[PDB]
Amino acid sequence: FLTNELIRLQMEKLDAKLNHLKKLEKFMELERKTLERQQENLLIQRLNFNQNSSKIVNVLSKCLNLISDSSQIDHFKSMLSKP
Amino acid sequence: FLTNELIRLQMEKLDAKLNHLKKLEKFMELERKTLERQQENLLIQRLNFNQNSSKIVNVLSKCLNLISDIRSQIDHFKSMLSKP
Amino acid sequence: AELIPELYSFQQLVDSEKRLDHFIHLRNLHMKRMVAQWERSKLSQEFLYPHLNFPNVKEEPFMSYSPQLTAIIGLKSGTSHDAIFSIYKYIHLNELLTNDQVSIVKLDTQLITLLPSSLKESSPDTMKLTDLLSLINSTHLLPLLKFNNTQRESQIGAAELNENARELEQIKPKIALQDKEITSVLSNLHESNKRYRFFKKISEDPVKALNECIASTSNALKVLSGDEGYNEDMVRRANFYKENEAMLRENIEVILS
Amino acid sequence: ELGAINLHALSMSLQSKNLGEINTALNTLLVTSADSNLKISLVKYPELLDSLAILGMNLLSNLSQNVVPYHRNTSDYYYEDAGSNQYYVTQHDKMVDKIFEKVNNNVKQWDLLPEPIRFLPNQFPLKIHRTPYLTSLKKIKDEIDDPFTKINTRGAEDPKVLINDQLSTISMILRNISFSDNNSRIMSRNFYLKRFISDLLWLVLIHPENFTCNRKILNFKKDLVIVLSNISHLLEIASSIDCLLILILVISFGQPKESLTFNEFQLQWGKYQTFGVDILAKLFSLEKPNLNYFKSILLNKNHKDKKLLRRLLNLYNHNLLNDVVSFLFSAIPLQQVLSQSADPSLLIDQFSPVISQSLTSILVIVQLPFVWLSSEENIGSGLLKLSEIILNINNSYSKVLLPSINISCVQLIKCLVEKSICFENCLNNDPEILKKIASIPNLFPTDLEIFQLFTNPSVDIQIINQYQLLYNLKNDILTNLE
Repeated sequence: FLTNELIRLQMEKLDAKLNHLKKLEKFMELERKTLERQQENLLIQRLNFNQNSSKIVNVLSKCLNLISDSSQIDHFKSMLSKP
Repeated sequence: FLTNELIRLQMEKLDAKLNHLKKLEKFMELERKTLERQQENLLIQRLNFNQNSSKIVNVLSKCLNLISDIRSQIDHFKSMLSKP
Repeated sequence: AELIPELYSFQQLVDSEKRLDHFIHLRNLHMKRMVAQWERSKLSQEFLYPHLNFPNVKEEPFMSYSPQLTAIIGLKSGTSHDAIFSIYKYIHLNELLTNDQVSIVKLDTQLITLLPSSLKESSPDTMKLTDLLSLINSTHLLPLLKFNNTQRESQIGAAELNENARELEQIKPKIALQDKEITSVLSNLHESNKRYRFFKKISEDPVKALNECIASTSNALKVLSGDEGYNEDMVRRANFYKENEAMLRENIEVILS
Repeated sequence: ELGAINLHALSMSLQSKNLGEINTALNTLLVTSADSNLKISLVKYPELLDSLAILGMNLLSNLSQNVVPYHRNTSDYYYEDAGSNQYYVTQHDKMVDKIFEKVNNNVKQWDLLPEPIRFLPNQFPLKIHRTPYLTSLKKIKDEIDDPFTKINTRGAEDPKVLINDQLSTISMILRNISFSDNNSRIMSRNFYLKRFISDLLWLVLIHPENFTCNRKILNFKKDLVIVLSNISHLLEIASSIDCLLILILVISFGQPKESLTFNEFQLQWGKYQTFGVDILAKLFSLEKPNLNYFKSILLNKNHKDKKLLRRLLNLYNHNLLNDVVSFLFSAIPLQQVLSQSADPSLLIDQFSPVISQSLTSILVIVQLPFVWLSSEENIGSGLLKLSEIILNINNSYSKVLLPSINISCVQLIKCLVEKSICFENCLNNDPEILKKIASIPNLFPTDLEIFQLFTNPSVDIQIINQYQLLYNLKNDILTNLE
């Protein structure tokens, strides 16, 4: 009886081991590539919004001048409705 | 007693395999959760900022309408300056 | 069925390591669900990859927009797909839609100024956004090295997914062989169990065990052949003084007989 | 086979003697088996069903009482005489007899037809028999050949097996009768049949040992759940006990091993685990303020009956209906989403929707001291991928697809929000829950998918709203997280 059970254990060991190899290789690969994609997306959208905000501030300066001759989006719209 | 040696070794291997299993499991899981949270974070970030772009666009459109009495941005700005 | 993968219910659980290899099998099922959902996870992560066109930071596809467009999104170039998703969300946020088809959206100068030449001004509509998609896919998208980058995109994860599937299939048949061995050793375990049960029962008090096994063997002999209701009761006294349904059944008989 | 014409065998069956019972029962069983042209119509049938249930009740009763019928030394078991009477006596003159009696020397209650069902003194509830389909191998081990099979594969050399197989055959023929219109004849009005079902249940699960072959127990469970499948109307008279019984019956299947307690069934062996949820939907749709309400009391954690009920719940040890949830979560996934195509799905798909229906229905019944959450690295939810599958199918059986995907989405949102608000009301857990909720790969269809969806099919308006509100709650959770 106990002999046979030990054999079963050996089989389960084989199973688990092969599964472990699968796990390690596959999933480390997937997580690495996903992390890379994520960080790319992150930094690219960061700089995107940077360009945006800069443009917005420029427009702010312009419309400020124009209204005077008649975030800060708060004060912008404030002066806007004021005029 | 060689038998008992074998038995203890089987037990220990069982424990070690279980521990390795569950550790690697939770490890993958938490990595996945991290990646996810950060992914949806990036998503909503993009959403909000496109919203802001469109918002200030509508704002400057209102302003252009007020003038009654990016390329198009600076264009309308120069037009308003000329009108002034 | 359930027999095929296992039989472990109770065996007296002598040296009860059966719980432990049980747990092992359980965690195998755990890993099975794990790998399954992982394949699905990689599928899903892929899903977006063929449909994204944002990467610009590290022929050239970013086509410039129209003055109307740079008035709309404030962005100058890129792909039509990004612009159309943008205006999609624009309709969503301004909620100019209508839901009685739904693609009918209440037109606005913020939009109709995209096509003012056809005297769309004659009719600010609530019309199919699809009509606009058809309109703004070439009407305002116009113009006025890094080839290697086309490599590093969606295809990557697809290929590695294929590799993983291939190596999983590679390992599968070994697993099948191990399962065959499992079935074998299980059946052997089962027989040996039967034998042990038999033998210990003999150990108990061989008189009764012998009598019973003998009678059962005889009964098996008979049932594997023609069957007779009673081997005995030529000893009339017993089954007739100690039984009376004979009377009633008889009564039933004689009425017809 | 052949011969075997008449229906009125009921008469002989109604008779109380072993002989007639055998003669009929066996025959009529063989009859109802045959279906090539053989069916049991309904004209003045009902008497059949009555007789049947009466027989089963009495037999199972005195079995539980461990006493053989059909053979005593009493007979024609009441008065026998030809006394002083022509037609009308026992008036005033009867007292003269007393006078006569006092000088020569020089009212009742009647029981009802069947016996009581529960409260039976010997039968007192002790937890046994809450074991899964595993027992099949037990069955094997039981049916295994061995010098001590004790499977008298022959007739009744002792009456115990006789009663056993009697009840077995009765159950079988009852099953076979139950495959047509005339389900209405069986429809919850053969109060006899229902009494039979009840007490039979109360035995098979609370079974002090009188049943020989475990395989008989399997047969009973099996054809019982089948005949249940052919009911789609009221049940549960003296309900509570019966309701818990039926729940344990359906829970019989599926492999057990907090978290989900049930390994999803690898769908290539069984077909009864089907019938289980089939009934737990059909015989549970009646929102009449009884059945639903009985299970609602089963949320909790003559009059002696009530004592019984809790008596079993603590004798099933927190909560328990989570087990029902886990059970419901079987047979759907992990095989069709792991196949090579979506066409072989459609078959078991036909089967699928009633399950989700049952689930969301019971989630109307959970809106008090608990700890419940059921998305914890236990299932995830391929429901999204499944929905995508059926969607791609749509734009590439029938009549069930759209409702299935719709209710899948509704299920998702409702379970999400109910979990959240529940552990809000308790507030026994950190806001990490949100983060926890925000940490599912199987969740929240990507907004790009929403967008591209919003265009192509244009034939899924309601479904579009489903996904719409879903994404809405998603974005809400994202925002208010911070």
